[PDB]
Amino acid sequence: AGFDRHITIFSPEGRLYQVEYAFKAINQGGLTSVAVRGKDCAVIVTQKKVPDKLLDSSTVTHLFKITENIGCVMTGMTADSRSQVQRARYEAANWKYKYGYEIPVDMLCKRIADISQVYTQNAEMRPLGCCMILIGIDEEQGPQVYKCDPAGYYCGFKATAAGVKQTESTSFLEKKVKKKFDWTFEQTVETAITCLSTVLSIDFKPSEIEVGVVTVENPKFRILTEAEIDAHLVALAER
Amino acid sequence: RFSPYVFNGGTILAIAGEDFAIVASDTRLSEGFSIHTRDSPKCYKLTDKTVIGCSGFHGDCLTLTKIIEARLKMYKHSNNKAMTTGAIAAMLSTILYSRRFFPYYVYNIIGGLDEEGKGAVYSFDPVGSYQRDSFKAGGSASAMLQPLLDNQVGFKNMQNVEHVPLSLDRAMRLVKDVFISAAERDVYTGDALRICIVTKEGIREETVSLRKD
Amino acid sequence: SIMSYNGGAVMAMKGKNCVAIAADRRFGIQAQMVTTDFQKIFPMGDRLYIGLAGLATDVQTVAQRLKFRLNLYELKEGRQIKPYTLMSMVANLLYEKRFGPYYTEPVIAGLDPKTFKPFICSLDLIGCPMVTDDFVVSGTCAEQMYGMCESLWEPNMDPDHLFETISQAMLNAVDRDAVSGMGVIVHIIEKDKITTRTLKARMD
Amino acid sequence: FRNQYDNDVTVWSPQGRIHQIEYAMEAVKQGSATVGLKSKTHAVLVALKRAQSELAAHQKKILHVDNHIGISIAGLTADARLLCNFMRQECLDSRFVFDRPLPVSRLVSLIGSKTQIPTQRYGRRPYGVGLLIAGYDDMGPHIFQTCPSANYFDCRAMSIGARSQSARTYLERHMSEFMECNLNELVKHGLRALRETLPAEQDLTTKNVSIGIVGKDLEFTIYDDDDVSPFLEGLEERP
Amino acid sequence: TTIMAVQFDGGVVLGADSRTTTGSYIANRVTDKLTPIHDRIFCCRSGSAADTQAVADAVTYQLGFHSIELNEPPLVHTAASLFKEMCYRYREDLMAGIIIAGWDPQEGGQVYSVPMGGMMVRQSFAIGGSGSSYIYGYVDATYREGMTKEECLQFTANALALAMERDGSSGGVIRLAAIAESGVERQVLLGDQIPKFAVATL
Amino acid sequence: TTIAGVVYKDGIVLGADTRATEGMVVADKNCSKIHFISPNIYCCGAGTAADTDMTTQLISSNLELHSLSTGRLPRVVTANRMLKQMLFRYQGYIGAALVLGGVDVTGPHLYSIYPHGSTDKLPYVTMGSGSLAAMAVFEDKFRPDMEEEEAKNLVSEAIAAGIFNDLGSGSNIDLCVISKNKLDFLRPYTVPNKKGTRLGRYRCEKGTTAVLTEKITPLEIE
Amino acid sequence: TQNPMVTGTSVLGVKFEGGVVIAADMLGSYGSLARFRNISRIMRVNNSTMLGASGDYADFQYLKQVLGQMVIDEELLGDGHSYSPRAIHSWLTRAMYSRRSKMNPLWNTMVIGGYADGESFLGYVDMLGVAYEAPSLATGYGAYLAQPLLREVLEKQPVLSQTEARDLVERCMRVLYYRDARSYNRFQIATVTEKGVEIEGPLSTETNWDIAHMI
Amino acid sequence: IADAKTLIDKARVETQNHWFTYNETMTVESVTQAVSNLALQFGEEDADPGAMSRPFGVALLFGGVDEKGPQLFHMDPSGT
Amino acid sequence: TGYDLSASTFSPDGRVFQVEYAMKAVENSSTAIGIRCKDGVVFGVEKLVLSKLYEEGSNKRLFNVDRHVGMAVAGLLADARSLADIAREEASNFRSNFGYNIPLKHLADRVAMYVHAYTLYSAVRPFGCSFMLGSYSVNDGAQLYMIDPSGVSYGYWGCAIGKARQAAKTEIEKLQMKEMTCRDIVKEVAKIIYIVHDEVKDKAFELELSWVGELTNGRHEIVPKDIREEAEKYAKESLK
Repeated sequence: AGFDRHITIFSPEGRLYQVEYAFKAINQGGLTSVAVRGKDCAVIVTQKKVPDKLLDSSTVTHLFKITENIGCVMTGMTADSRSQVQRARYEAANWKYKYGYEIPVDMLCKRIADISQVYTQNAEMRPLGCCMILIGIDEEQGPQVYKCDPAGYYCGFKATAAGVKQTESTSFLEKKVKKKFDWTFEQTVETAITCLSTVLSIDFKPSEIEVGVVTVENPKFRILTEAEIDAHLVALAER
Repeated sequence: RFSPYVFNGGTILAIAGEDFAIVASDTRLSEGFSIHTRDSPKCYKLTDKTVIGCSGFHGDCLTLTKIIEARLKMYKHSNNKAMTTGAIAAMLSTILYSRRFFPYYVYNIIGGLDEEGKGAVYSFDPVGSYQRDSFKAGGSASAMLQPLLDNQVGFKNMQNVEHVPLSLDRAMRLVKDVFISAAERDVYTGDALRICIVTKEGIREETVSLRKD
Repeated sequence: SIMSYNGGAVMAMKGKNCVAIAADRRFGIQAQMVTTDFQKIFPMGDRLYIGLAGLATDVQTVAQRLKFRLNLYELKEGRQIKPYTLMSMVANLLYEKRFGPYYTEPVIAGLDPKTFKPFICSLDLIGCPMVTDDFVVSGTCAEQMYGMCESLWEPNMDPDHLFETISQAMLNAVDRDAVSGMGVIVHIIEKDKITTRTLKARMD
Repeated sequence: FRNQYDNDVTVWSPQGRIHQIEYAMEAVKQGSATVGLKSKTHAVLVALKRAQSELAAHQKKILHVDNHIGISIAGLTADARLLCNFMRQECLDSRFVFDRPLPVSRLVSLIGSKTQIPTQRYGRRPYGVGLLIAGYDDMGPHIFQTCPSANYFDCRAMSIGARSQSARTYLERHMSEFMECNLNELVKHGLRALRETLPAEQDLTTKNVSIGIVGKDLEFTIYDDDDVSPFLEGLEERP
Repeated sequence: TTIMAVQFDGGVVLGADSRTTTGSYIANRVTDKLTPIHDRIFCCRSGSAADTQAVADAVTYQLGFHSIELNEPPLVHTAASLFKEMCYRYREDLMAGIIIAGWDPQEGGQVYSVPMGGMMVRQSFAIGGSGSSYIYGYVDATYREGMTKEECLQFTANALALAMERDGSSGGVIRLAAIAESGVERQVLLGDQIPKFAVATL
Repeated sequence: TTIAGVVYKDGIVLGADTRATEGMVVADKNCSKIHFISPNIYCCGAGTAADTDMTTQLISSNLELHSLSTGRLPRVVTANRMLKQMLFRYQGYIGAALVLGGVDVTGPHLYSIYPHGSTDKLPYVTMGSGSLAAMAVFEDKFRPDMEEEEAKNLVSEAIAAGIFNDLGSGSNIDLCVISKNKLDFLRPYTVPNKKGTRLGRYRCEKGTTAVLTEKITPLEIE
Repeated sequence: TQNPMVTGTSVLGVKFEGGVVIAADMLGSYGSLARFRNISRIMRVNNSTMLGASGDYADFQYLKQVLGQMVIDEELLGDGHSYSPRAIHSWLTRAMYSRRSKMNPLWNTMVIGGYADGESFLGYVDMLGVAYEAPSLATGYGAYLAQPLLREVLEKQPVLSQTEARDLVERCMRVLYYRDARSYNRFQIATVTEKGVEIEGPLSTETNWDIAHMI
Repeated sequence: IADAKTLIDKARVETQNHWFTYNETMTVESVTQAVSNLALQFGEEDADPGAMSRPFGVALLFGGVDEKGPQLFHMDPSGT
Repeated sequence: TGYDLSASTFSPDGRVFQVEYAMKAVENSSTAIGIRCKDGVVFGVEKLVLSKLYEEGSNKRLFNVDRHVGMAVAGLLADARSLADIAREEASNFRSNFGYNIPLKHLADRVAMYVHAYTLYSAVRPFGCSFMLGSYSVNDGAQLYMIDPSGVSYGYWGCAIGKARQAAKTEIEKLQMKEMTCRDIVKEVAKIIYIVHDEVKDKAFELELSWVGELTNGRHEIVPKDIREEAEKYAKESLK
């Protein structure tokens, strides 16, 4: 072989194996993230696992705010994830400075994704092993969810997942979208929690999940407080 | 608007001798009509056998002394010997020319003992032309001091007078007197005279007091 | 002015299915004529011509440079430049030196490669394009020529009439300017043929 | 096999060790021994020079960085000449800028930083000279050693070079006496310690010993072939 | 232009005239020189409009990026320091005087003045621009410590009015803003609302 | 050059004169000073003519790449910022003074950009040599919430005031009306003044001009 | 700063036995307008050194920032070494000269005052970079007015006591308020002693206006 | 022979540079140190592109009469 | 298998081994512990004395990165000194541009990003040092942050790095540090440092203790020798 081992070399069947190897890294983290888009809200939920009691819970987060109205959940290597978040925050501000309006979510995914292709085509660097899902509200098109993967693909999805149980998570979400009932904010959050819980079989407690929401009524990305998460979790159990 | 130079004044004198070299200078730094300090000797000891005297913009003199001092150390490390007076003179010539386009306003005199053991005085123009000269006066009072040294040390325009090699004593007497005269007629020179005598034993510094304005 | 140092006059006029470009022929340093045969109109195509007046050095350089760009364009695109495109390419060349400008004011006159519609346009030192349906003039004697042209020009002129109007206008105009003159060359471009005639003018 | 992991400074070994840096450290052992000791008032460097042939002169093992600092090289001479120049220029710079002799400790930090850059980046080999730096600054006499690895240590006494364990052993036993020692005693103690490194047949001679002394009143001076005679004469005979 | 900020306990009242002039022609009679650098940090801009508008936007960009990364409301002193560096580094090329005022939870209402040349001085009340010269006396006499926010709004209005009448460059409506923990309340005073002081009427 | 713009209830009307003057001679009439930045943004320019043409063109191009990528019609603010930053970097050496008008999702926006990079969002703006004369008409008659026809009249009257009052301006008046729904580029909105009839025919008959030499080269039409 | 903008005038210092005292007005004047009246033109570089400045406040503020970090860096190093008053003076001389060479002068003229190792140091650094050390230093119009009073006391008595020195600076500050337009009544006095640098807050000068009625 | 030609050239320029700067004749030792410094650069010590990567393959014996009298210094590809 | 040779490479299973290999380097170094209590953060390092010849109070593994923040390092010392320099430069820049003492959380992030960069490129090896930074500011509070060779940065109420990290964490875990005051913690840190040290494998250790907090007026400083001595006594007595 030797077809793998450099991003630039293409396999005899044209597969650029190193990029594929990176997608494997996201799973190595062992955490899954689910995002679902409602009629008026977009929610990102991720599993928060704190390895040691000593670690401060507040510091460990996979949910970051790219700009006041765009929020992202990054799954993969933790260090790579932080690096991409900074680039996103820089890119988001650079758009406001140059063009005078807040970057549309689609354009942030496009810029971030395009940066990833450069890594995929240039020899020295390694594709960052992280996947970022961005949630934002665009006035013209309502709520938006976009995912950029280490390859540079930037598709936008009604609902999506990243991590160890992504395939299972996608199936659960697919069944729920096919039986479309539209989603109110509560349902959008409930669907997300049920999906993560069912795929992981966790039966989550408020501490284990971090949930972030963007709504048309309050466009700013907010990370829900543990109490707010508990309220939704309690309702799910009650019904 | 900003003028990069000011005349900080001062006068420097150097007298060579068969075995001794004397470099002497005022101690007053004056900007404009004001006297910045009355104790700023303008003579610096580069090495045991050499003293540099600088007059002009003080800021240039401080930088040049620092540069020459550094380069002397670098010559010592690289060549494992002290720079001779002749070498310091040539190096200074090159250093000064480096800024021919934005010049150092310093009139410099290097006085010291040569390798043969005789005393040598090297005088430099602000842009670095260097001449080995038996006696030279530089600075605000070069005009006043140089003629006297030429009559007394060089026996010029004197008929039927014998030529006697200068002695450290006669020269110290002469240096003290010429500076006394300049203090009286040059506003810039005054306060005190530091006379540095370089002989095989080494630099010896003697200070005499000229009139405070 | 720097423009007045070498001196020049160029004019172009639009008739019906014909264009005429005419220019003076004197090359002089300030006041001394050196040559009476300077070329200020250069062919940039089968039926497109450019006229440069201004510092002679610039006239020669901008023409030589434009040809480099044009020849490559023709080889690369395998097509003759449409007249409006040369104007744009020239404007880019001139604007590139917006600071330190080439001191030439060009006039471009031609027939469209396929339609054969006439095109006359002029550009300033910094490269500002002006397309006019009547006449365009550039040079030291511009004021004199503008007046002669405004009165004499009539719309839909036939080729023989166009030659007579351009010749009368250039001849009378260069007469009232000291630094331009010593002969005028009129090139007439019609779809079928190009006729270049040198007029008889006061050599003073 | 494990031939792999040893080719470059940029490859970490499976057990956390960068082998090339270690291989570089081995270079100091190849060089002739040098011993440095300190007293409350003076710092001394003594070296055992080696000669290519009887006709050839002994190499210079002690070099003067500045009036207050001097170094003794053990290892590749080339790396030493290069490092010494950097050190000399850094010292000259301090006098021009701040008109103060550079604190000896600060210089060693700078030598460490310059030395580390080769270790992390592909390209230049790690410097393979081991340096003993001795100086008197306002804080006091100081003796520091620098490894080919950039790590530097402050020492009461140290010997770097071939068969230097023997010297370190003598120095440790007689160490307490050194602090209150007179200069003659301190150089004498050092000459004995380097004697241990020498093969039993070989003896200290005026030709192979170089002594460098820096102190509150003494500018660094390298006493050489005929000027080591005062310090050597007082010494006894091999134990 | 006359720009004036005064710090009341718990916040700042910034005020400015609306006139921008090219020569003796008033190009814009309703310009807003009080701009929001951040949610609770605003700057009054006096000096060349081009330079002020550029520096203001660049600081908005820098403060915003910093706030998102530090995940905290930005400090008014930080904004001032960013303005100070730009104005100092490009002092030769920039002709701008900016008064930066804002509320940060850490230090409360703060008014900082960057005069042309790049100095940052915290001041209890800061006046800037061409019209400021005429009102230096009114402010010195009128300023009393511990004025209420409403008292400050009147103080800023009267001061800006006095300058507007005596400076040709100053003029137009008075724009006044009160920035506090609660939020920014922006008010425009026009015509009769602008305070009027009686003329000599000999 | 009188260039002027107004915000009507649902859009912007931009007006400009059609005369380009080199020194004190009218180099050209029918010059076009309302440039196209984008389908929804049109900008009128005054000042060094070349600078206005090139700057508008570069921004028109950049905005096209931006709109194509974003997939949405360009916003007026983007046009202003791109224009201002470019102008600021050049420090007034590029002497382009522009009135930028457009309707975007936010609504109708009109901006005036001075050569040094200053910008003003204003209900009515006039720039150029005749700006002072035009401003007078606007100050006197601008009313908020004007209907489109009234606005076209105000902008026409103002450019007209400049044409008659200022020496530099003069020729036909051009109005461009941008509305959320549509753009009408009304070149020759009005021809205020026309050249008088040439009473005498001075046409030269053939043979009037002597020719020393002639060469006829036949182009091969094919 | 090719053109000075907000500037301050006269910082005076004299070396008492056991330390140096430097004093400064607290006014930054925008060309004849006393725009800034509580600015402090004296800084504590380190326990052993203090610097005061006359000239563009902006350039001083930059120098404080650069010099302060240089001091902070030495402290973090924690080698027990520290910058002497002389060293800070040498650096400033090289720095001001460098900017003069680049024809981008720092307008400030500064006094570096410090007591280390039992020796007091007072030094002058000009915008063109002229530097010297001397017993008493006055920058600004002070050189023309205050320095003559200070030098006379010093020539007659070379060594002065802290009380004597503070009194002299108060007297010299009084003259400067009386005969220099750019001066302001409020001044700060700071003294480097073996103990450290302490800067007194606004201190004001009693003024005799008796000659007015004499007319 | 070829790498020698470069080293002999650095030496010739350095002796001349010393005359220009210091109006004196370089000692044999300094001249060897000067050529040696070039030889040491083979290690990629400097970032300059124009430095041979390979160690020089020449050994030079430099002999001259200086202030210390007749002296012969030997230089090796290492640069010692 | 060539997957582990470079950090640019990714193993077929998704793991970048060179970074993991770098993390093993820290385990080679001696243990260092940092505990955050209400008043401030106390850091302790067991500094093995390799030779009697080396001077005491030298070869420090605790560095002051700025007036208010202190860094304790474990791992290849050379890299650590270099990382400390990067940190000090970053702190200076934040003060120079933003005009105030760097918030520690930001400092950790900036240094981490620098550390992460080395992870991506193939020219440079991952840094081999794991370090802890701590600061106390009245507004911010007491903050302890630890950066792995990977560039992961997290805030730890209590943290340990080095050979005995696992053992130390168990001891640190039974401390109820949040309630405890700074002076008491210094004794506790010492007890843990003594417990983890293995006398048989490591001949001898000198405990180096540093602290930042209200007591130090927010300046990271080496613990005064009187306090250190008292703690070392408390530790030996507890070891029994």
